[PDB]
Amino acid sequence: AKCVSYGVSQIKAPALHSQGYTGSNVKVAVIDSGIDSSHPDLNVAGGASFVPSETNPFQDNNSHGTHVAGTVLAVAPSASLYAVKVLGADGSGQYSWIINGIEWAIANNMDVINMSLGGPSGSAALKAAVDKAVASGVVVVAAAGNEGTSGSSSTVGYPGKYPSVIAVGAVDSSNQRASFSSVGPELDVMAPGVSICSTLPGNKYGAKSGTSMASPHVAGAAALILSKHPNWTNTQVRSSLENTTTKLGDSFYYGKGLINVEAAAQ
Ligand code: NA
Repeated sequence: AKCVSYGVSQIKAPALHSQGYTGSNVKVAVIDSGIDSSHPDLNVAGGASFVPSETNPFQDNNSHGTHVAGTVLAVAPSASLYAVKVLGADGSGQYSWIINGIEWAIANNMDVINMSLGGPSGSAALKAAVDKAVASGVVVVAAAGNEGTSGSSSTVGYPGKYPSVIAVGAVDSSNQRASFSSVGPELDVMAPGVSICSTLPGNKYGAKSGTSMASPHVAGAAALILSKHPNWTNTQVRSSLENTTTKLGDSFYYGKGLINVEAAAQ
């Protein structure tokens, strides 16, 4: 049959859905390993591939992006997904591919960008791209990273590390931070990211764990909020996600806490 993340109810998405807000008319770019649009449960409105060796963004050889995309839909079932392939089959990609995909999303007027990806080094050009996307009014969300801890050192990866980005950690169904969730002052909010069931290539479903799974729930969140408040800016979307969270533990580990979309949408 099929499945849906427990995370959809954890972040209070069902309340919005029930009120008729499901992400309709919101464009979300899933910057990742592509999206298998063949999946019966996923509809992909457009996209682009920047992986020179994989020209079809609608084909996902890794499964990473399909799963992620499935999560955004789970949270915002009416959203318009854009498959922006910047990661090849082995799950890896050049920072340049990623920038290119970010640029594409700005140029193509995406409302929200989900980046369930990261690397340990910063790039000014990557910073510039995310910063420009935010200045352009796009809500930019990224996985915080799955680097665990290292003392007092920040383990948030890039781009999640840039203040213009909403870096999302992962919690489990009990709201406990996942051992792998990156930490540091740049962590902004948390979302479910352990054993999240989602779509996989080949009319399949499956579970994955990672801040990459947390991220799409917040990207979906933004989408639901935008569908209720089509004129709010990214600033407003972001602040409301951030200010209505359910406080959990300390900021270093949990950011402002878990997202509560119902509250966020006012
Ligand atoms: Na950040």
